[PDB]
Parts: sequence; structure tokens; C-alpha cells
Amino acid sequence: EVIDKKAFKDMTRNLYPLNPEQVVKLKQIYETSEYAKAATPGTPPKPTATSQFVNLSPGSTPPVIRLSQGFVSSLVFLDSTGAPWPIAAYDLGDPSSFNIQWDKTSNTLMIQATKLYNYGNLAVRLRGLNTPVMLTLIPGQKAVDYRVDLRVQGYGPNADLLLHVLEGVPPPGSRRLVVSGGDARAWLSNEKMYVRTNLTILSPGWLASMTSADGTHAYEMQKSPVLLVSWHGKVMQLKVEG
Amino acid sequence: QFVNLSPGSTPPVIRLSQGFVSSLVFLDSTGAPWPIAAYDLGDPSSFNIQWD
Amino acid sequence: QQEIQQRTSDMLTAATQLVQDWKQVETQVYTEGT
Amino acid sequence: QQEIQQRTSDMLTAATQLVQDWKQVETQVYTEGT
Amino acid sequence: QQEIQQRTSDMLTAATQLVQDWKQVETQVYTEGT
Amino acid sequence: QQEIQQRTSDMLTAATQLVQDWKQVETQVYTEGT
Amino acid sequence: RIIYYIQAVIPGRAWLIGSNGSTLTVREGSKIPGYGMVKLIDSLQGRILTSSGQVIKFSQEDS
Amino acid sequence: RIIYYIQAVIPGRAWLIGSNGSTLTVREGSKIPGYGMVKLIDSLQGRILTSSGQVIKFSQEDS
Amino acid sequence: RIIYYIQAVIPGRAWLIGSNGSTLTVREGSKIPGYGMVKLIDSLQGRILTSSGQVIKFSQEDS
Amino acid sequence: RIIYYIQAVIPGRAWLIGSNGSTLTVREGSKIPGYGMVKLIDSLQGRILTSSGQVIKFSQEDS
Repeated sequence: EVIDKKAFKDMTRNLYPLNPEQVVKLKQIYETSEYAKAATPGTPPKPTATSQFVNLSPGSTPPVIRLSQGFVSSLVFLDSTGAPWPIAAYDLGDPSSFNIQWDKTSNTLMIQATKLYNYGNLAVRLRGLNTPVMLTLIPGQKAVDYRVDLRVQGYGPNADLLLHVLEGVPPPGSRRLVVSGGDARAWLSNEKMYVRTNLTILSPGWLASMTSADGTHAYEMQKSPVLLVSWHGKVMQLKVEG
Repeated sequence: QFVNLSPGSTPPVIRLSQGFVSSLVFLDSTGAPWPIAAYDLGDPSSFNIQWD
Repeated sequence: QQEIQQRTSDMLTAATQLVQDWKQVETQVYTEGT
Repeated sequence: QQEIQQRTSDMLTAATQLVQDWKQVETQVYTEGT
Repeated sequence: QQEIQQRTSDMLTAATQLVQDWKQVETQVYTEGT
Repeated sequence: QQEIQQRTSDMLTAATQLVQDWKQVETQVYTEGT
Repeated sequence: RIIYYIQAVIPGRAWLIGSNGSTLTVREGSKIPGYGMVKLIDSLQGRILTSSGQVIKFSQEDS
Repeated sequence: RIIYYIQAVIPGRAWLIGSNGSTLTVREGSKIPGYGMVKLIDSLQGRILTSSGQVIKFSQEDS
Repeated sequence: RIIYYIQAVIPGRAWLIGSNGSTLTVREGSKIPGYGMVKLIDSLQGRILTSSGQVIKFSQEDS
Repeated sequence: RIIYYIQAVIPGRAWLIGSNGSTLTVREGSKIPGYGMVKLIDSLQGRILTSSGQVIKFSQEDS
């Protein structure tokens, strides 16, 4: 019967020529292979959104548009007042390299490049622009502009910070001062402290104050080192440092 | 995450896994949802989108 | 010396059997109601 | 040195497949509904 | 010794028969009505 | 020294490939709107 | 200061967030506050070594 | 003074914005205000060699 | 303190549940409070070994 | 004392119903009330080896 047992052993061997350990080994090898497949040389461009101002002077150089191969880039056009201005027509040289999607009432354009170092040119006419818009579209760059917001000289058919600092956005030009005593946030930009908290001040005062639906509050206040805070009948103090 | 529309804001990046459904729910400043109108997806070879 | 290559014969096919099993991926499905 | 040319041949087949894989890039989609 | 191969070759078929029998599994049955 | 013309042969085929790549130029597209 | 975590680990670029939620993306060679400049990006295992000898990693729970 | 950032690296030509935001484009052998003439322009690593022997690059954070 | 059990075991990732609603997933290098660090994860036979020597195990009746 | 009778016998799991209608299922290494541990489970003949040196068995007439 040892002959039969040996037969069972060798038929198992030839039925499954690979051990499960080598199966996991080759699966890991496959993982390395597909990662090297997906691996691209160089470094990707930094995804960015930028705003530029066009110029309708005859001596003015036309703007360029940064592109990446296989990526949608948006162009949005604003007037002198910043209001949107819809498009009437457009014409793009070499539509092999890029594809345009454009619903008729839109003013935002989508460009999806197919090559790397093949550049093109584009002409745009808005809903009221007598002058054309001449753009040079260039792929193969170290920076990608997702959204190009272009200010124009003309005007189309159409011509605060407390909300941001209550939502949680720190104000621009500010720095968060270290606040001692409890949970509050505060910023100083133009020597007016903006405070985001859920507490009530009694002694120093405030000038404008918003509240939110969930219950938090945003105060603007001239700075002073000592603050009085009321909370559920308790009185406490806060110290800030210049 | 709060999405900042200022040009200085870096774009958000979503970490994904292959063949697993990820949910992207869009709300206002107060949390009231914003329904979607249109979208552009370059290279749908790598991604699938089911959109009501 | 002479048994090595025919040992690798079925195994290479077995890996070739294995190599395409990760390539295909089924997509989502969706259902509604009222 | 027949192994040299055989290795060059199989690597060349794999590389030609690789560069025709590098070449193609599909387009986008655009979807709306209202 | 040398008469072991036909002792393997017969039950190799039956072993390959058994795994695919273990491989498949059917879906359910859903029913309704009043 | 038979190696003189074999490197010429694959030279011209890619060369005859490359010249017609610059030859074709598709015309631009145009789209109106209302 | 600001404690920075790793958001996306890929060759070439990197994505980071701060302790306060300050989102950013870096290249291989660039300056960051509180750590000097980035001198090495390791795509394997997700560690970033700065010019100050300091390590940027993920969160402990969100590793 | 006035600092130019290369905005479109291309073989032959070069598109630049200034620290003031002034836009321009040049070729290999030409003149540039604030630097005089142009010595070398290459698409390798984004270097512009001015007549002052200086290396105009792009913006530091726009990388 | 809080007592945990293993809930779902895959290779690579582990899932633990405490009676105080603390159900999470952990790695091999993971900080379990009150226990320390995991030193070994086995996908079979349901033992999770702590750097403090504790053995996290499934519920023997929820088994 | 509470007496358990077998109900369902398979390799791996075994179902035991007490005199009060309390039915559970156990594995081979198990600890039960009223009999101590579980030494061994024999799928053959419907006999379960107990830590008390005894045999857990179904109801003879209800079989």
C-alpha cells in the first residue's frame, strides 16, 4: 500500500506544481510588475488654479495655457466686473491633440490633451465680444493650470469675511495667536482680532458678531490682553499675548 | 473637508482602492446638499461613475 | 538535467493561467425603486 | 550566444507591446442630466 | 515501481472531476405573492 | 563585412515612416452656439 | 508649530496636510515651515526625511 | 527690482511673467530689460542664462 | 478597563470589538491603548499577540 | 441536574438541547454548564465525550 500512498503523493505533486507560498510569491511579483507598468518617469506637474488678465492691445502678447496629456483643464472667462460672459463660437487648430466639450450656454471650456509636446492655437468669440480671443495652448510643462480664470477688458450682459471666519476659514493676511485658558481660535491681520468660539464675552466688548446655525459665534474685536468669558453662569478669564 | 474655491487653494485628493465604491457627498457652508448638474471625467478606463 | 524543463512546462502554463485572473475586474451594479 | 538573440527577441516583443501600450490614450466623457 | 503510472493516471481524472464539482455554487430563489 | 546595408535597411523604414508623419495636417474645427 | 501628515504618497510629488488642516503638495526639493527643506522622498513605506533630520509620516491611527 | 519667472518652457522661445506681472516672450539671442541681453536658453531644467550671467528660473512655489 | 475581542480577521488587517462600543481595525504596528503594541498577527486560529504579552482572542461562545 | 441530548451531528459542530428546551451548538474544545468541559466529539454513533468521563447522547425514544 506504500506504492499507492506514493502514487497519491506524486499525483498531488503533478496536479499542483506550485506551492501556495510560491503562488503568493508570484502574486507579489505580479504586483511589482504592474507597479513598474504604472510607474512614470520624472515628476508630475503641480495641480494649480490661476487667474490672469487678458489684454486686447495690438502689441499685447497672447496668453498661454498649460496642458497635460489626458487631463481636463477648464477655462472660465470673467468681464471687468468679474461677471461671467458666455461663448458664441470657437475654433481650435489641430483637434487631434485636444478635445473640446461645450454646451451652448456655457462659458467654461474643457481641454483634454492627447500628446506631450505638440502645441496648438485657439480662437474664442463670446456672446458680445467683437474682438476675438487668441490663446496658445502648450502641453509638456512642470505646472498644470486646472482652472484659468481670465479677466477681460469688456463687459458682457451682466455688470463678507465674517462668513468665512465663522465657517472656519482663517482670514487672509493673519496669524493665529496663542490663546491661553480654553478652546477658542483667534487671528490678527490688521490689528483687529477675529475670534471664532462658542463663548460669550462680557467685559472687553465687540463691534460685529455673527452666529451660525449649529451655535458657534464669530466676533471681531480690538485687541486687549485680558478677556472676560461667561459660560453657564460661570465667569472665567482669557489671556492673549502680543 | 471644506472645499476652498480661491486660486491659492490646493486641489483635494481622494485615496481610492480598486473595485470599491466611494461616496462623494457635496453640501453647502451650512450642510445643505448641493445636487450635481454635470461632470467631466478624463480617462474613464481607470474609473467607473454611476450618477443619478 | 533532462527533467527540469518539462517540469517547468506545466508550471509556466499554470502561472499563465494565474496571470490573467487578476486582470479582469467586474464593474458596479445599480438598482432603484419607488 | 543564441541565448543572447533569443532573449533580445522576447524582450523586443514585450517592449513593442509596451510601447504600443504607452502610445494610446483614450478620450474623456461628458455627462449631464436635468 | 514502473507499474505505478497507470495507478496515478486513472484517479488524476477523478481528482480533476472532484474539484470542479466543489467549485460551482448556485444562486438563490426569491419568491413573492399573495 | 555584410553589416553595411542591414543597418541601412531599418534606417530607411523608420525614415520613410517619419517623413509622412510631418506631411499630414488636419484642418481645424469650428463650432457655433445658440 | 504645525505637525504635518502625509496624504498621498507617489513618486515625484507628495501631498501633505498640517495639524490645522493646511493642505499642500510638494515636489522633491522645496522648503517647508518647521522642518527645513525636503531632501528625500521615499515612495516605499511612506516616510519623508527633511533637511533637519525630521520625519513626516501618516497619523498613528490613520496610518 | 524686477524678477521674471519663465511661464512656458519651450525650445527656441520663452514666455515669462514678471514680479510685477508683466508678460513677455523672447528667443535665444535677444535683449531683456532688467538683464540686458540673453546668453543661453535651454529647455533642460528651466534655466535662462542672462547677459548678467544669472539664471532666470520660474516661481519657487509654482513647482 | 475595556476588554476586547477579535471580530473579523483578514491577512494584513485586524478588527477588534470592545463591549463599550469601541470597534476598530488595526495593523501589525498599531497602538492599542491599555495593551500597547501588536507583535504578531496570525490569520488562522484566532490569536493576536501584544507587546505587553496579552493575547487578544475571539469570544469562545460567539464562535 | 441539567441533561443535554444531541439534536444535530456534523463534523465541527454539535447541537445540544437540555431538559428545559435550551438548545446550543458547540465545537470539540468547548466548556458547557452542567457537565464541565467537552473532551471529544464523535460524529459517528451520536456519542459526545465529556470532561466528566461520560457520554452525551440524544433521547433514545426521540430518535
